[PDB]
Amino acid sequence: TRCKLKLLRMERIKDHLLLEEEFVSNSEILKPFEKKQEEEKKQLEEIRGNPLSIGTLEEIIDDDHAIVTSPTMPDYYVSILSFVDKELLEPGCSVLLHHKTMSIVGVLQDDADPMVSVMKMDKSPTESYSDIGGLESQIQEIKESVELPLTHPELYEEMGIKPPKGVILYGAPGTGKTLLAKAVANQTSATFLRIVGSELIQKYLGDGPRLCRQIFKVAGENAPSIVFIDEIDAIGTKRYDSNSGGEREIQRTMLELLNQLDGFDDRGDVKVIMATNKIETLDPALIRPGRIDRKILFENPDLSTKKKILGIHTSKMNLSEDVNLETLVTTKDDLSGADIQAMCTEAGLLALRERRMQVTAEDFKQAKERVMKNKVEENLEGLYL
Amino acid sequence: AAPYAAKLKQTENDLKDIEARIKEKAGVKESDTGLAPSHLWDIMGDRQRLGEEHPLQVARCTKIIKKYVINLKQIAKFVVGLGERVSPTDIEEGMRVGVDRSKYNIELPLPPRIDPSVTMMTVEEKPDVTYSDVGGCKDQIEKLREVVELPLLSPERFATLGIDPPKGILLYGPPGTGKTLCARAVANRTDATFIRVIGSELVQKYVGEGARMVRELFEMARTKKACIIFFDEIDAVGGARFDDGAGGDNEVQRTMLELITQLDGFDPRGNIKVMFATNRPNTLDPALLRPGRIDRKVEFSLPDLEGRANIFRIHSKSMSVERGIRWELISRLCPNSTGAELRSVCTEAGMFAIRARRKVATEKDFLKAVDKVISGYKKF
Amino acid sequence: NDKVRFIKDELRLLQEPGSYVGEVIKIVSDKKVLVKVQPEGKYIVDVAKDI
Ligand SMILES: Nc1ncnc2c1ncn2[C@@H]1O[C@H](COP(=O)(O)OP(=O)(O)OP(=O)(O)O)[C@@H](O)[C@H]1O
Ligand SMILES: [Mg+2]
Ligand SMILES: [Mg+2]
Repeated sequence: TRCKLKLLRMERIKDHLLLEEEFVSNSEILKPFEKKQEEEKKQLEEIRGNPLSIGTLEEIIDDDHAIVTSPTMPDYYVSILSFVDKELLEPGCSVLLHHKTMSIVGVLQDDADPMVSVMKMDKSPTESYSDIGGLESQIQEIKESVELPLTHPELYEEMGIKPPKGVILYGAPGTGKTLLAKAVANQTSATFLRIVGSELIQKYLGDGPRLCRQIFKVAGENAPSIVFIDEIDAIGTKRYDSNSGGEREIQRTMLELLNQLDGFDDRGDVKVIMATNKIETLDPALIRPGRIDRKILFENPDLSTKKKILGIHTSKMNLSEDVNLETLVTTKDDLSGADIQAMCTEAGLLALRERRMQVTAEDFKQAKERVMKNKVEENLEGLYL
Repeated sequence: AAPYAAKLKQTENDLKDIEARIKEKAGVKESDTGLAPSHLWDIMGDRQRLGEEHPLQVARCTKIIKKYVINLKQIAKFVVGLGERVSPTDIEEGMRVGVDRSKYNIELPLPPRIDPSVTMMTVEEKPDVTYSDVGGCKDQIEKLREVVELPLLSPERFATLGIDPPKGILLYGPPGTGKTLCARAVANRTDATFIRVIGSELVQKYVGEGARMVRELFEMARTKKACIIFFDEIDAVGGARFDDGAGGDNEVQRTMLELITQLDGFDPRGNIKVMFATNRPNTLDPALLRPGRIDRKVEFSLPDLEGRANIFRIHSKSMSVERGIRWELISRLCPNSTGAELRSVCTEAGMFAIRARRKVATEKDFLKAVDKVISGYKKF
Repeated sequence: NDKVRFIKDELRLLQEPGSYVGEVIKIVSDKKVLVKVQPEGKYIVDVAKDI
């Protein structure tokens, strides 16, 4: 509350100050155009008529010629002319070629594709750590694999043990698995890549395997990293059937990722967060520990856990201090943390029908009936016989 | 309450404008690679740009008729001739040619095909691993020495017995058996070249493009002497047929077929060993499994108790351990399983000790790590 | 007068051969943007003065 206000005051004088500084600083009159810049500039316009049709450098022959494939089915045996060093260019690089005559005018690309930008989602994690009402014990298993080598390399180095490779998150939805994922992400401040596995299920020829390779390249470039392959099972054990053109694709994608997860050796610097509902009643495709190490089963919320979650929610409510908190959680059997979240939302909705702006003392005892009854129907547990 | 609501509302606008101001910062300054003295290069470069000898359109001889019949890659055929002077003996079926944009004459013969260059990126040279620190005392480790080393080191004995030299080994085992690990170790020790092919990567298809790559790579090998060609994960693509499906597919039968025929019948080889990595022999087409392709098959056998104490020790050395720690006792409690399972147990024992705030892992830690892994596998 | 002008203007627009449609993949500081021109391959091309 107050802690948040203190911060607002500082954030609004930082932005203001920066913005004003920036005019001058960027230039607006500074206008570097002295001999070093002028050189670059003059040359660049002359040489480069535009548009410039990109290539891929297939091989070099030492005689300042290269062999490139252009987007046209005819390839072109080109001169290297001007700019980019011969050494700096290594085969497999994507390159700028001049449209009048194809010559290597430089590189600025590095095999830039839109696919990498899409995946790249470092962007502000919605979760900070321990905003969540989850239990200390569950998060301090994910943290142990992922955080702990980055914060304290001293202990791992001294022991001599390798840093762990991967974790698997599985529950039980409504244990806030993806909340957990973005709690971890905030702390590390690592490049947080995300890709969903259904984008790798397509009828399109061979595209799945191409995508799989991209992922390892991306993580390594932007290391240290966490790669969230979310619904890993979409590619794997989970299905899209084979009487739909799937007798080609699904096999090739599953194998491909599998082969790169082992690799010639575990990378040991790319953390993974693998999501899947549970691989207990599903087939396992996440191929043995040492490449996925510690595997994390989140408990179904017990009575003490939901107390902590419940405390967040009751703060905004007024007239729930007279209501005894303890008795609402007990009376309900042990159930999802999602069901306490559902209850809070329903509770407010319900107060409005009574016509009271925020919950009445009565409204809260009533709220429990509607949510418990709905949820037990949705999910029925074996009846004791 | 209310006068402090409006403090939030102000905050939000600011943060958004700063982010757009990044574009303005980057500015308009353009500068390209070629520092120190490669911008003085550019001055030479200018006059030669206006000059003409580049590009050359690339085409490929498809027949030499004593002029030449060239076929371009857009698919269009021409009769052409020699340019400055291009010897007849240089131009061969499959040989690329450099021809002019529109005056259509050969300047330089160019080395055949652009497809080796693409696939030579995948190829990795003689990997190195030390055979001594290869876990287990496996029987499998020994039969690899017979296949690979002994024909290369002493081809004489094989001639004398009047057996054929062993050249094919099929590796299969559960994941974490160490198929990749042992192949790298015998590549190193025997001092023979190595060719990495990954069959899972084949996707370039036009009905039989995958078949072109495979013929070229295997042929690359023959040219090479004392070499290994390791086709990795041929479980699918050049592995299983997808004919079985309702609509089905046969781009995989093309790739599969080509490989079978290169192996089957006469065809020279320059001491080419054939290593095949399949997770399961079941997935592998039976055509390949049954003999006259790969000579030998070994079913990997999970490490012995002596071999399992042995892998654990390798790990325990890397670790900081208790003095008098009973490696053998830990191993016995542990299932008969891969070298992998054992790698994991040492990983978690390390971590629980760190959590508990110890720098030396106790015997007790590894009792905990074991209990963890058994349960995992079981529950699934 | 304006109608005679109008019919003429309609005439002059239509002439234009080509005319496409790309998407800005990323932006660089060189007074350029990399565009994957959609019917074609890729082109890294300078900006017009207007935008
Ligand atoms: N002999 C061994 N000694 C110690 N650890 C071993 C041994 N063999 C394999 N491992 C361990 O198992 C894991 C994978 O080994 P490796 O990469 O060779 O697997 P593979 O059987 O070839 O599998 P894939 O099916 O993924 O191709 C590693 O964690 C490695 O340390
Ligand atoms: Mg979720
Ligand atoms: Mg392997």
